[PDB]
Amino acid sequence: MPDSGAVFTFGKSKFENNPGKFWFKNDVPVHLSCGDEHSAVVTGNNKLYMFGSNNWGQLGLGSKSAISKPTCVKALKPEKVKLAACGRNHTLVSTEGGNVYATGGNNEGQLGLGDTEERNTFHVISFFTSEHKIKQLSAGSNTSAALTEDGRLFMWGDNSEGQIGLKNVSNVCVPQQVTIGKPVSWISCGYYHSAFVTTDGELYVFGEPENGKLGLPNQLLGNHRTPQLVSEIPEKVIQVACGGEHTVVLTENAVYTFGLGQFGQLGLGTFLFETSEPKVIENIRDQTISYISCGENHTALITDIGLMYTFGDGRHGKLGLGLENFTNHFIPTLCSNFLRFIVKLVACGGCHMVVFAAPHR
Repeated sequence: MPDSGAVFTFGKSKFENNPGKFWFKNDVPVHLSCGDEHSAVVTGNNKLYMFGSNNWGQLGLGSKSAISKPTCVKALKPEKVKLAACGRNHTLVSTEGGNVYATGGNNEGQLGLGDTEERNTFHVISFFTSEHKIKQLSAGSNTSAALTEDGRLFMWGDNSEGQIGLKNVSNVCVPQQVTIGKPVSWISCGYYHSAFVTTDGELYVFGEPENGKLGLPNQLLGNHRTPQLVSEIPEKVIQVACGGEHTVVLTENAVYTFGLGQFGQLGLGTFLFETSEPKVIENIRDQTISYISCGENHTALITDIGLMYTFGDGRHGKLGLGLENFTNHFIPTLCSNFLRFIVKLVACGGCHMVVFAAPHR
């Protein structure tokens, strides 16, 4: 409706799960995050809006089972919210003043609060201060990450499969630095694996050595609890996004995928259902990709000119393609319904996807 655009919801986001649309009065989204069954929107006026499932208190809005409509977390209004990350049952938020907050499930210490007690309102992670300028947050299944502007990566929560790169420790309930001796520029926590990109463009992956999603050859899979270089991508890596059983990697002129693709989430065609080796998506070679996003079982790409391509599991309409079109897509497919829009932001969750797009005029 407004020229600045709208947030579009697809799938089971709880906003009656039909393709939905909302916007804010004199405010605009600047950041989107989707967890397994919930969503977060950070606005330009530095407010946080939460919606979806709240069974574990992941919305930070009290004890209600679910909240259908995007709801302002007014408890954080004294602070300038800049970023948010949604995991399976928890949410992380960072503020301009140097405070990082968490709410939701805490069974593996993913809130980073020093215990394993669940919370249903946002609590300060006292480990983080104004000394830590947060560039990025990420959150997986009972896992958490915060990346600073000067390239320090901190992770906490579950490490039972090595998914926070802390070797033989089972889990941690306090943020701990994860490093291989280089500044980090990008981090993504998938469900049971994670990855980071160094400032020199190297990709490191760690976590569950299953389904080929680490993208490492067999001789390296034993050391999956330590971050290891994906040497089979020779080009400089810019972004990584980790999903349920797949991984998506952005380089300057190519998108790589690896792991499981039984729903089409690898985008490598109708014949390739899994790969342990990183493979380039060939159908979109002609276009430059500016952003990548992973849900549990689907993938979204935004191009430099603001087109969006999706692929993978079509259930609930989460690919954002068509009202009746619920089939799986094995190649990146143009979101033709956004053709007269610039797609600006996208986040993908378990059974839903959230999109920020503004119309061409």
